[PDB]
Amino acid sequence: LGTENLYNETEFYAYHIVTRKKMHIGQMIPFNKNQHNTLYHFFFEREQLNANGEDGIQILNNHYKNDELHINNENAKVVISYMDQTIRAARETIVEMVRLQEFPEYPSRLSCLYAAKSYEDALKWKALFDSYNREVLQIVKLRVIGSSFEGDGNLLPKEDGIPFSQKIEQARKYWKGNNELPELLINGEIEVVEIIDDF
Amino acid sequence: HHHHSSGVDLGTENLYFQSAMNETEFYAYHIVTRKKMHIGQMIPFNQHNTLYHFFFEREQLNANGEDGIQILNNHYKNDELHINNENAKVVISYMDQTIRAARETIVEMVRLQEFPEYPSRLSCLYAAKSYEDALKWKALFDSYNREVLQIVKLRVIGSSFEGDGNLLPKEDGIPFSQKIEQARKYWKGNELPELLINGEIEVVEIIDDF
Repeated sequence: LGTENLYNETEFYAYHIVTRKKMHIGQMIPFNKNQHNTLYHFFFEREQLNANGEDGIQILNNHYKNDELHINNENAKVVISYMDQTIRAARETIVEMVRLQEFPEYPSRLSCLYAAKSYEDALKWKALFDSYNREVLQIVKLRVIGSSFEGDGNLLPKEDGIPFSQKIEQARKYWKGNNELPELLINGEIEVVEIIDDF
Repeated sequence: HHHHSSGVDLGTENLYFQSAMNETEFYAYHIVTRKKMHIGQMIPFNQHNTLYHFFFEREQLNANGEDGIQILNNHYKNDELHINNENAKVVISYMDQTIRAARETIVEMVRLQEFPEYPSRLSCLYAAKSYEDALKWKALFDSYNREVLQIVKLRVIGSSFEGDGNLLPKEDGIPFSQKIEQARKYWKGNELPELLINGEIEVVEIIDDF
């Protein structure tokens, strides 16, 4: 009392497959202050341009003439890559917008670590990475003080050209939840408490 | 989050005690292009607007029922993308609408993040601050071959935001993170203002029938 600053986050374990760089026990991974993740940098920050510094939109409009669109080589490559990146960025933007509207309590897919609910689940995820030839360095146990969301990636909007309003319905179903094999979103303060296996 | 309850409401045992301190009442000016309005007409704003419908709901497919993305992918072969006629028109209109929908989605997301109090561009009505401003918007509409049927005076009970549209993300292919920065500038944004208005809207005067 007579005081000024007088004034949701739980403690739990999760399992994480390391691919990028090896983690050590006691390592902190902060997603408590809206830090951007690798997924954000990849779909929101990077871009591809042709040799003249033009992006997909610029190239498409430069070439649309006589109601015909004839693009080749690097120009076609830049247009397609631009479309693939942007539809994927739109996906994350729509999903994030839906979370802010109706599910503000869950971690953002743009500001979280991706993990599994159990070791068994981590092993199943590992089996999928392997069948895809995705290098796995470790499987690690994390202690979290923050929040999580168990999601079904299958429920996310697709990389198709359907109307945004239909993509919004899909994001809504994603956030409502499934069952299958969950992708856990986690945020807050994350500590590596154990290296289960070091491949 | 927390909100202040009025002393007057304490002790009552009703559930819906919402409402007032945040309402404004003001006049605005509106360019009518869709259908003529009349004196004393009321408009309601949890509702999507025409911009949401045209950018988010509407779509154009080819004769085979394919959207712009499917057409793009199924024509990208051995380093060539050769599209003709209706297929080309569909891809172009798809890209056109989609970069606009993306702009509106990014701007809405940022509004939700930082300015949740302002009206949404996806449900609001658009207005001019003064009759003088409405006239300049009108000349702009005439230049771009979109006929204005009326300039009407509105009385609003609700809220508004005075925005500078030049600050919105553009219809170009820059990275979304840069479009997000632009959306922040927009919502902060100190020209010829475009007012966003929501709440209870009433036509109190038809200044111009054209």
